[PDB]
Amino acid sequence: KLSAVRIAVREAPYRQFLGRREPSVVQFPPWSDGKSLIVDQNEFHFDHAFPATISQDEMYQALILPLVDKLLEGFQCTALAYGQTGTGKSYSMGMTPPGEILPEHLGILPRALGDIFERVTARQENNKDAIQVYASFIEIYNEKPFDLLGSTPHMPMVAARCQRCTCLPLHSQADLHHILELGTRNRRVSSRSHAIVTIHVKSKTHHSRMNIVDLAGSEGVRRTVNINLGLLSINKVVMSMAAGHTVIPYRDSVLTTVLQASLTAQSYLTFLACISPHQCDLSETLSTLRFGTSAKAAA
Ligand SMILES: Nc1ncnc2c1ncn2[C@@H]1O[C@H](COP(=O)(O)OP(=O)(O)NP(=O)(O)O)[C@@H](O)[C@H]1O
Ligand SMILES: [Mg+2]
Repeated sequence: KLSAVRIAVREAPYRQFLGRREPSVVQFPPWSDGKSLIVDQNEFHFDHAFPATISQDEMYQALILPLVDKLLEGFQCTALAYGQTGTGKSYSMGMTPPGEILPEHLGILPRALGDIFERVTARQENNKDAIQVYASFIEIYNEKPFDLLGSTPHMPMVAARCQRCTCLPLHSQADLHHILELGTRNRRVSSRSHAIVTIHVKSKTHHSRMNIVDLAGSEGVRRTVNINLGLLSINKVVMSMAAGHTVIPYRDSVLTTVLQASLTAQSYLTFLACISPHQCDLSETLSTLRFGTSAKAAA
């Protein structure tokens, strides 16, 4: 069983057009209490309903900071962003080289690394068992994993090598930029792909990890088990290992295969659904909000 599965939704900013910025199709009622949102007369209830006005910092301290504590205690954690293309999934997870953006725009990734490094260094006040931080960067393109940090980022990995990909040591949270830069210049991107940057925290006898998952939004237009294979697999997993058991379908997809060591008992899984405020994307927003409902239900 998974220690906890949380669902969060973040409304994308409304792009003004010729100075005019129309109202969002997404609504947050006075009783939302930071957990519910109304769309198309449908009110969805989640653990976190963030309006486009929320800042990176506020979204991080509420949604991720908690997980950092769990990671340092030794638990496996995973934060996954999914949703329609252009809704700020990449922006929110912080997949772009930090030194290239402004502080108030930094995403989860660098913010989490700052807290991890701060608390780990906080253990120097009482220098005890040595600790080491690592980072791995994996890309998924056409149901095939690619180690963007190795010397063969062009060669598709195997089911075994996946949980063995290269882990580069991090002495300072500032080493992040390097890792992200190298990975970007090694990725394949069909022309759309998923990314997984895992922050590893290891001791002489323990290995905990925090997976930052940045799913790509579908490419093109859709016709007027019908979405991301990975998404379906995670729910199928959570549900499976959530009553009986006995063979968890980690092999149903590369995503659940790569995150197999994290999608275990007492681990943590958090979804961050990104939706568009535009009306022309209603069909997409509802589909995205409904999956999250399924995910929640899977318990
Ligand atoms: N809250 C925000 N504040 C300021 N800019 C934002 C915000 N959210 C989204 N953007 C901008 O919107 C653009 C797209 O963000 P992005 O994360 O790449 O969408 P995306 O979901 O990753 N697209 P895709 O990879 O095809 O699914 C970038 O310029 C972001 O900086
Ligand atoms: Mg992206």
